[PDB]
Amino acid sequence: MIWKRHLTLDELNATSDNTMVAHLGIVYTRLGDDVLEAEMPVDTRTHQPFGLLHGGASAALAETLGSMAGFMMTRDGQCVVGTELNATHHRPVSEGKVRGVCQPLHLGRQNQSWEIVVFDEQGRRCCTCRLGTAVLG
Amino acid sequence: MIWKRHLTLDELNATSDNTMVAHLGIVYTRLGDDVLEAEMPVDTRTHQPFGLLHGGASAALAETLGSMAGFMMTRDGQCVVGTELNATHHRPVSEGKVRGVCQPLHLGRQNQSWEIVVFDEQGRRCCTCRLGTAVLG
Ligand SMILES: CC(C)(COP(=O)(O)OP(=O)(O)OC[C@H]1O[C@@H](n2cnc3c(N)ncnc32)[C@H](O)[C@@H]1OP(=O)(O)O)[C@@H](O)C(=O)NCCC(=O)NCCSCC(=O)c1ccc(O)cc1O
Ligand SMILES: CC(C)(COP(=O)(O)OP(=O)(O)OC[C@H]1O[C@@H](n2cnc3c(N)ncnc32)[C@H](O)[C@@H]1OP(=O)(O)O)[C@@H](O)C(=O)NCCC(=O)NCCSCC(=O)c1ccc(O)cc1O
Repeated sequence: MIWKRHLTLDELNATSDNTMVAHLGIVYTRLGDDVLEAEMPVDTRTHQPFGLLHGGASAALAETLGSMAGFMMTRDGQCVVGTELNATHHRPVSEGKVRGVCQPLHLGRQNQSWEIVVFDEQGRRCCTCRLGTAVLG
Repeated sequence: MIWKRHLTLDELNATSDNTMVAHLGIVYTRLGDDVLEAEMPVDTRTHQPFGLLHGGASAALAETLGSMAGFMMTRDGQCVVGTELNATHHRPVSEGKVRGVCQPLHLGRQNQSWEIVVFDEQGRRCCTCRLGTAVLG
């Protein structure tokens, strides 16, 4: 696979401890050869004042996924940090939960780029994001 | 002021009820003639696994501010939605609060562009964001 670090879903959902990831109901749901996935609830934790999925929640979901993916691409003595994020909101989400699908675009030695697409519970694309990360040391 | 809607901090902080805005502990601290500002905690609620401020938290604060600012430029009936978000993470923050400052770059009839700068307690710029919005109809 692509990953340098080999971790289980249980282990991934364990780093979440008392952070924003956990705080937002984000759960890592799949780890494939070259893809990381997570789901996140659409309720009062992730709402904006009109009752729709807060665009900021999709963003945070994307930075989470890209960073964790970045982390699993590093050797034992390295850190990975999100440096650059962008996101396009195509469709509102009023109900259910969303799934984020993160895949590599560029896996460099000093920095990387990740794609994260966010789907609603009908598999409809609602948000496209890209995260650039920095590998340190 | 420039806002179509004459609201108050109290009015603004009331909209946060039962949303992601309240969940992240974000509170609007300044409503100026042409500036909106909110503060957000850097604690477990907004941390990432290294005990630093989660980049997605800064993003969520930015989208909150830009959207709220954008609503306040709408005549009754109209709605405002965030469409494009970008964010550059310049500096880590680990404790205290951060402050988001939102100002208009371009106020058009169907499209708006907002700048949100996020500062740490020393007043250093930690994150720069831009939010595109859509007015309808
Ligand atoms: C590391 C850089 C990218 C480059 O550094 P630069 O170009 O040389 O800039 P300078 O070094 O010259 O000065 C900067 C200041 O920073 C300090 N510092 C210094 N060196 C280092 C270092 N090696 N490492 C760290 N800090 C360093 C110094 O105090 C220095 O201050 P000054 O003394 O100069 O006043 C830097 O811009 C940065 O840390 N951005 C923060 C982005 C961020 O936090 N994003 C969100 C969090 S990560 C994603 C996430 O949420 C996530 C992760 C995992 C997961 O599973 C799930 C998740 O969701
Ligand atoms: C409004 C657009 C910008 C126009 O694009 P377009 O040219 O019209 O494209 P289409 O019409 O062809 O798309 C059609 C499909 O999507 C729909 N559709 C369209 N209009 C509506 C509608 N009014 N209602 C429902 N659906 C609509 C239809 O369902 C339709 O279904 P289909 O027929 O396809 O089956 C659009 O890109 C959009 O809504 N993006 C979502 C952004 C977002 O969710 N941001 C995050 C939340 S807001 C910020 C925030 O967090 C925040 C705010 C305030 C605050 O105080 C604090 C805060 O933090």
